[PDB]
Amino acid sequence: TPMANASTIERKWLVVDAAGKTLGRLSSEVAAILRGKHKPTYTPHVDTGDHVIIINAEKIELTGKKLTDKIYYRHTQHPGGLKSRTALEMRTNYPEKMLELAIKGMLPKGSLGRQMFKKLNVYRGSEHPHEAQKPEVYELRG
Amino acid sequence: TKGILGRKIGMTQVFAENGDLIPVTVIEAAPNVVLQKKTAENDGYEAIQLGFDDKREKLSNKPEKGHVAKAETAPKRFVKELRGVEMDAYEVGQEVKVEIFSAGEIVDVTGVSKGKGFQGAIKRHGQSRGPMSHGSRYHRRPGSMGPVDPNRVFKGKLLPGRMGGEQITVQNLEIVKVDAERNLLLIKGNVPGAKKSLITVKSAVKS
Amino acid sequence: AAAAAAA
Amino acid sequence: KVRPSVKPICEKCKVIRRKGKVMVICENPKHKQKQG
Amino acid sequence: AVPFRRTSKMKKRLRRTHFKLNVPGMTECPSCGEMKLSHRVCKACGSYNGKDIN
RNA sequence: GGGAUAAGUGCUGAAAGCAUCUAAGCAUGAAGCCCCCCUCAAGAUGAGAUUUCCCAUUCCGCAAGGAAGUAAGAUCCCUGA
RNA sequence: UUGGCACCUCGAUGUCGGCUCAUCGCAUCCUGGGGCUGUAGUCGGUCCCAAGGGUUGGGCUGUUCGCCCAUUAAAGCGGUACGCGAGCUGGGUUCAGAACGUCGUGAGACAGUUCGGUCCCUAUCCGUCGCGGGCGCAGGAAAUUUGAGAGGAGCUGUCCUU
Repeated sequence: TPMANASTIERKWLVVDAAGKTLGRLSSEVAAILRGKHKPTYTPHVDTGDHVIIINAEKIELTGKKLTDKIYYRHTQHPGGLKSRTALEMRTNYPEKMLELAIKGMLPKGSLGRQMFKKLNVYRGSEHPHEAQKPEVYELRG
Repeated sequence: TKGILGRKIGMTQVFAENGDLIPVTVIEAAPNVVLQKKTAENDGYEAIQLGFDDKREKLSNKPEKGHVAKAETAPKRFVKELRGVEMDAYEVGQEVKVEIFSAGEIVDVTGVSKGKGFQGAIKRHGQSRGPMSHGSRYHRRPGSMGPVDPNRVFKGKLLPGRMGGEQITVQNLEIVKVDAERNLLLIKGNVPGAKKSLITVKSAVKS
Repeated sequence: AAAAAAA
Repeated sequence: KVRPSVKPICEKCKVIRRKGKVMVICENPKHKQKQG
Repeated sequence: AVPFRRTSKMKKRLRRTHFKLNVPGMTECPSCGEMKLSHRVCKACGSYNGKDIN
C-alpha cells in the first residue's frame, strides 16, 4: 500500500568540504546521505541514496591527542601480521582511505553497504574529476 | 643506472693477472635496441624498453611488427623494461652494446631459476629428516601443521609443491672480461637459470 | 589407566 | 630510579609533573625519581 | 579418512563439471572419409598423404 | 643510508616576575616502526596505465537484441624440453 | 606449579618423555640505545626503552628437571589440550607370564624393584602448499608495465690500527 521506489530513483551529486570539521562528525552525515535518510522516498532494500564527493581530505582534523594515540590496524591472515600506524601518518600520506574507513564503519554491512560505498568519492584537495556530473555544493547541518 | 639483457651460454674458468682461478659465466647480451621510452607525463614513470634476439617474420605477430616499426628494427623475442635509467641518454632505436660495462664493475644479475618440479618439503624448504631406524616410520615428511587451539593451519606452513621457475636476483657480481667483438660478458660467480635462458644484467645499487 | 589398546 | 612512591629525599628536591608523570629533580643525581 | 557428511546432489554435479571428455581432432580424409582423426592413418581407406599404405 | 620515534639528553620559555624538558614552539636519540635489499602482485569487482594491429559484414528481429561467415589473433593435432 | 570445586566429555576428549614442524607474550640470555653508581679504565651491580634476529654438542638416567665435560655473544623464561601419536617412536607408566623384599592362614596386594609384552584408517568439508579450466574487467587481440596490498631477509665472533 505505501510507495516503494525501484528503478525510478534520481541520484544527485553533492560536494562536501572537510577543511574545518572532524573525521568524525561529518562522516555520520555523509553515511546518512549515502543511505538516503534525507529523502522521503527512502526504501531500505533498493539504495535510494545519492552520490557524494569529499574534497580537502588532507585538511581534516580530530580533537584531543588522537594524532599520536589513535592506531589503525590492518591484520593479515598470517601469524604475527598485525601492522599498525598512527592517525598522523595516515593523514599525512593518504587520508582518503582514512575517510573511507570511517564511512565503511558507519555504513551498514551487506551487499547494499558495498553498493553505497561505491557512490563515495574522496580526493586530496581541492579539485575533483567529476565536473561533468555537475555536482552541487552541500552544506552540513551541524 | 645502466643495464643490458641477454642469453647465457654456460660456465667456464679464467685466470687473470695472477695464478688465481675464477669461475666465469658467459653471457651473450648484445645488441639490444631501444624500442620505447616511458615518460612521466604520459606513462607516469621513467623507463626504457630493450629488445633482444630478433626472430623470423613467421614467428612475429602484426602487433609485434607494428610495435617495432617506430624503432626501425626487426621484431625481437625478449622485451623488458629498465627502471630507472638516466633519462634520457638513449634515443629510440639506438643499439645498446656490451661496451657500457667495463671489466672491473659491480653488477646485479637476475633471471628465472631452473625448474625442479613438484618436490617434497625436505628439498623445497630444507627441513630436517626423520630417523630411518629404532622403530621409526617417519622420514621425508613436512611435520605437524601446528597447534590444536586455532582449529586450523596457519598461513605460511611450509609444504611440498613446485620448486623453481621463479625470478632470482644475485647481487654484487663482478665482470671478469668484456668481449666487444663476439658480444660476450664474463661474470664472476654463479648465475641463476638454465642454459640459453634470458639473463638481465643491471648495474648494482652503489654503495 | 586409559590405555589405547582397541582391537 | 623508577618507583611509584616518588618523594623528596632531601630539602633540595623539587617535585615536578613533566609529561603527566610525577618527577623529582635535584642537584644530587641520586635523588632523581620518576613514576610511570 | 571418513566422510563426515554425505555429498549433496548439487556439489556432486559441480564436481562433475570437468569430468566430460573432448571431441577428438577429427578432420576430412582427402581420399574417402568420413572422417579421419589428425596425424593418423585412416581406418577406412588405409591411406596417408596420399598413398595406399594400409 | 633517509623520515617520524621510545627510554634518555636538551634549547627558548611562562603558569608561579625566580626556577623548570612542556603546558605552546624547536631539536637529538635504538638491532623496535615506515622505506631503501629481494619476490608475488589490477578477481586492487576500486578489475588501473602505455605501445601496436583488426575493422566496422550478411540475415532476422520495426526498439532492445539474436544467428552465420570472418579480420587481427588463438586453439584442436603433431615434433620435443 | 601444588591445590580446592566437580561445570563439559564414561553409546571413548589417547594420557609422560623424545623426533619433525612451528607460532605467540615479555616478567630480556645476548646483541642495540640510556639513567644512577661506593662507575679511575677493562669487567661489573641495579633500574628504564626495546621481541628485529639468534639463543649448543655430548656423558648419566624412560626421564622433564638436575649434575658434570667442552664451547659460545648467550646457551632466557613461559602459553598454544603441561602445542603437535587420522604426523612418528613406546623406553616409563598402564593388561594377560614370571621372579625379589614386605604384608596377608589363604586366594592375592604393593607410587616398592626387575625381565618380556599387537600403536588401525583409501581425506568428505573447512583449513594449508602448488597447478589448471571458465566468466568478468562495456569491441576483439599481442606485448610491456605502475603499485593498493602481501611475503621473504633482519644474527653476530676474532684480529690490526687509532
